[PDB]
Amino acid sequence: TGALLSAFVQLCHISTTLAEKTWVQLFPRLWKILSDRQQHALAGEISPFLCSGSHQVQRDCQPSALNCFVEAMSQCVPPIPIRPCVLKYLGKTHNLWFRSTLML
Amino acid sequence: MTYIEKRFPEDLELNAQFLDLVNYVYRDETLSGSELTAKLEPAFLSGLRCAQPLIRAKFFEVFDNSMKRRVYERLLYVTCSQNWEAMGNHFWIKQCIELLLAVC
Amino acid sequence: VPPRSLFDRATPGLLKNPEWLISEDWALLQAVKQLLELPLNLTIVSPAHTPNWDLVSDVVNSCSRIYRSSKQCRNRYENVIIPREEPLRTSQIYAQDENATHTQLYTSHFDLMKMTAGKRSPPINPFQKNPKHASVLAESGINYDKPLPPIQVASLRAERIAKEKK
Repeated sequence: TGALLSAFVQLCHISTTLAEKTWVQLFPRLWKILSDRQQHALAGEISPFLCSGSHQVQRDCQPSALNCFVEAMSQCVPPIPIRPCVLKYLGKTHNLWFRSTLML
Repeated sequence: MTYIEKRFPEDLELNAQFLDLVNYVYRDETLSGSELTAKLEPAFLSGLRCAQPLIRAKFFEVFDNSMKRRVYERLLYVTCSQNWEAMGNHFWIKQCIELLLAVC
Repeated sequence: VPPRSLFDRATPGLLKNPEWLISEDWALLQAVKQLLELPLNLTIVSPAHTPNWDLVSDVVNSCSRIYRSSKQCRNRYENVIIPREEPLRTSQIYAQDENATHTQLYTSHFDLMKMTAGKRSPPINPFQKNPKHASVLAESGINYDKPLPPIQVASLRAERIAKEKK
């Protein structure tokens, strides 16, 4: 299996598209295996990371990293805790308009 | 770190040389120097996101061993302890994919 | 400084212009407090949670008064808050001091100006069949008193087209 993952990663490197999708489709898979103790803390600390202050240079990035990260986070089963203010901020600043509206 | 990559982006030779220099600084003589690594975070990140595969590999091999081989630890790291501001309009989530798939 | 290193694996918290209204000021203070960071030094352990000044700006300018949230004001008024928070505390001045009377008086003044503007705005059988409109038609050569049926008008149009063709 080690020969598959290395080449998969080297392939995701060159292509920004169809690699955003890999994160969107793999992060919830990781969330599924995380126990309640880990999931609680991770969801409680993700919002500070969704803000993460000066992590705004992606504001002009077409596939902004925050877009993919919040998409993956919302595509999980139990992700209840997320602030609506941060949701609106991400929707306005980043290209998360309709996703943010659907979540809200 | 500040000027060599700004004024000579096309001449990949001196860029690779500087990246090998910083990789050696990070790899060898660690017991002696550990404060210099604080300011050279942008250099390390740039060398990690460079377009050359060998440089990326030798940077990731040292970026991975610095953390425990546990999915939860790496997730917490990338979510609260790692600052992606120095990356610069980069799709850094592919480095998260690297870190999450290498521990498998 | 402690033996810190941004490259290390330190993973903490595994289990842990118009005047400013006091309302929007407390809103700004809370938005900064909701960034999960302390005002003692605005880069706490888990340094990835840097201060999002644009976020608190967006959260503040949604208050009563005008936007008034440029890159400068957001930092300036927080730096003004820090001294008076380290007198009454901002939370106390919000809960105290006629909690909702300030913004409500501001809005009442706005509505009074609205009504004044809307009020001062401006509000905004002599049958005469003069002979000029009939004389112009008489000069044109058509009788107005006798209504020509559409059939005769169509016949006249056909005759005119025939004359034109010849």
